[PDB]
Amino acid sequence: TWPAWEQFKKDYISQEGRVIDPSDARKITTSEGQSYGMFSALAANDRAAFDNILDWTQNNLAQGSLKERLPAWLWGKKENSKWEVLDSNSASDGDVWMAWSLLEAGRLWKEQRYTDIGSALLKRIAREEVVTVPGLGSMLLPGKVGFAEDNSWRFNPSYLPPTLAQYFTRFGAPWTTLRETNQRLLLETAPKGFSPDWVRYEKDKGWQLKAEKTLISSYDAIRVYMWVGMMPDSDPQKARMLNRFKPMATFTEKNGYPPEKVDVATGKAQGKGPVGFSAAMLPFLQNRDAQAVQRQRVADNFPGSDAYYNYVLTLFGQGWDQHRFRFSTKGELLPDW
Repeated sequence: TWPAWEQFKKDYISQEGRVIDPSDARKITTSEGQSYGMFSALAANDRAAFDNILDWTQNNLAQGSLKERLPAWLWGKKENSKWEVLDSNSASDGDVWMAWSLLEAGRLWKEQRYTDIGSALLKRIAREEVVTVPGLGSMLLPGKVGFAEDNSWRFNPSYLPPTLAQYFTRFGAPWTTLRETNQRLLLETAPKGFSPDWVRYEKDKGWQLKAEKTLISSYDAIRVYMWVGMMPDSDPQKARMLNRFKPMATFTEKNGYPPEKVDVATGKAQGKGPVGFSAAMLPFLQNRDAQAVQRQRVADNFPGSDAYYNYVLTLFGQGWDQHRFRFSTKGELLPDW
C-alpha cells in the first residue's frame, strides 16, 4: 500500500478510471494525467486501478483502442453539458509514459495484452510524432500536429525522461538515436544551467536561446531536474546532467526553495515555486541538508484535494524520496512491492 497514492485515487480518480483536475471548471482529464495514473498504479502494484484507468483511456481518449490511434490529450465538459474530447491532438509526454507503463506492466505482471498495446502505441509514437530534423536527427515532437513547420521545430525538454529514453532503446530505431538526441536537447538548451519549458530549433540557425516568453524554467521544466535525479547513480550521463543543471540546485540550496520562474538566457530567477517544485527537488538535490529542507516543505505543505498539479509532482518526487519505485540502468521499473 502506497498511502499518498491511495489518497490521490480518492481525490482525483473517478470510479470509471479517469484522472481529474478539479481546479478547472471543465473538470478535465488529460492523456498525461491518465499516463501518470497508470505509472503510479504499476508502482503501487495496484492492478485493479491500472486496468480501470487503461479502460477509460482507451474508450474515451482513443475511440476504443490505443492500438489504432494516439490518445486525444484533452477531455472534459463542454458548454452544452456534454463530456467529450476537447482537443484531439496528442501530447507526447503522456504517450511515452503511457507506452512505458504498458510495456513494464506486461513484463512485471506477465500479461501479454499490456505488452501488445504498449508495443503498438510505441510504434505509433515513432511513426506519428518522431521526425528527422536536419542537424539533430530523430527528435520527439511534443505532439502529432502544430510543433513542426518548414525549417522550424518546437520541443519540450521535460517530455522524455532519460530513464524512459534508455528503456526504449531496446526496441531499436528510432529509439536508439532518440536517447542521444534527447541528451542533446537537455544539455544544449540550458546555457545558464536552467532548462526551458519550451525551446525552438531552426534549420542551420540552431537552437533559439535568446530570451523569449516561454524560454523559462517554470512549470514544465521543473520535471527535467526531477527526471535527472531519478537516473541510477551508476549512469555516467547523470553526472553530466547534474553538472549542467547545478545552478538550480545552487539556487535551491542557498535560498531554501526552488524558484517559480528562471530566465533561461540570463539565469535570473523570480518567485518561489509551489510545493510540487520542492518535491521535484527531492530526487535532484544531492546535498543531504538541502534535500532535508525541501523534504520538510513537502511534509508540512502536502497537497490537498484541490491541488492536482502539485499532487502529481509530489507522487513522483516524494514517491522517489520514499523508495516507492526505482529505475534500473536499463530504464526498467525496479518495483517496491
